[PDB]
Amino acid sequence: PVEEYLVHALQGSVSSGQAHSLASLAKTWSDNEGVLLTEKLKPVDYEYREEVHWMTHQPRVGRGSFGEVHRMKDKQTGFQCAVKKVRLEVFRVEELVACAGLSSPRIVPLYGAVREGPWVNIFMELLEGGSLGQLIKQMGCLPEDRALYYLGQALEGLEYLHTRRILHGDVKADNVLLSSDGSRAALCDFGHALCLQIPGTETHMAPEVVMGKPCDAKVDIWSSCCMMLHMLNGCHPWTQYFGPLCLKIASEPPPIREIPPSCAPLTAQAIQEGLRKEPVHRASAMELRRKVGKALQEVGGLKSPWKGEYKEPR
Ligand SMILES: C[C@@](O)(C#Cc1ccc2c(c1)N(c1nc(N)ncc1Cl)CC2)c1nccs1
Repeated sequence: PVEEYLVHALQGSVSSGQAHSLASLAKTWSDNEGVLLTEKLKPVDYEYREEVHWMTHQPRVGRGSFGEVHRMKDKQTGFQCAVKKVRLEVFRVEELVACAGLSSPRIVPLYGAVREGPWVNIFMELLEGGSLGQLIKQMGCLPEDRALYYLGQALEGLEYLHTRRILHGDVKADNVLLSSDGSRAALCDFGHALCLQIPGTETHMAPEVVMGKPCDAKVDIWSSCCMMLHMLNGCHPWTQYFGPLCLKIASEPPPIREIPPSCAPLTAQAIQEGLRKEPVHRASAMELRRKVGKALQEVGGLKSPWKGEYKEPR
């Protein structure tokens, strides 16, 4: 009714506004329009067009699975951030709706979203430490205490999301970004998200996902523990032993055989409680974050350097 009227006032234009206005407009995304949420990205005469009001980094390099994430500059403000390009035809409303208006240290801030032609350009804080995925490739694999430290932070983000009945849907190293000193980790990429009451990465898929069963917040927990194994071992679960990986996840025992023997007992225990095949038996974000918290205390806290020495994968 009035929502109809607000939406009309937003269509056809790029404006500065609040998270709720971006959500409402987003819903119409199944021509240059959208909403910018920070003072640092500013429309000019109803517009925000690539290579006119904003420009991506000089020689076009990119991050993400599809090389779709870029460093960018507002031409007027000079402010630097990041953009994820999503194809309009494939844009999921939920990537913005389950995202806009959140505010947590453990979740990457949304800066706005603008439609231009066949593109939905989603803007966000540029996290300069890169992704946890890049770190793992750089370092070979992570020390136990660093792995726990980041797993806890990811879990705090999941706590925050789960309380709001948002499923992340693709929890993994590649989707955990780091500040420039490595001390702050945050969840990004809500391209797979779903609001509770296009699938994630196959290796990190929970059995109930793979089997087509009913899914809740607990899927994120399983994914996060697969990510933990990725951190410790320097490779995804199921890689070493296995054919289509989605068949083995359903039938086979959880990949707890991949917990390194070197890990401390409570680290091992925690990964096991997050890798229970049945969701009822699997730990919640709150439960697991607490365990992982003491797990990190049990190995003397965070001590190892963020970029220490290389360590060979398994
Ligand atoms: C739009 C969104 O769905 C996203 C995203 C997204 C997806 C993949 C990748 C990134 C980002 N990356 C980075 N992204 C930033 N910002 N800085 C540094 C990096 Cl290395 C690399 C890989 C959002 N996620 C969270 C709030 S909006």
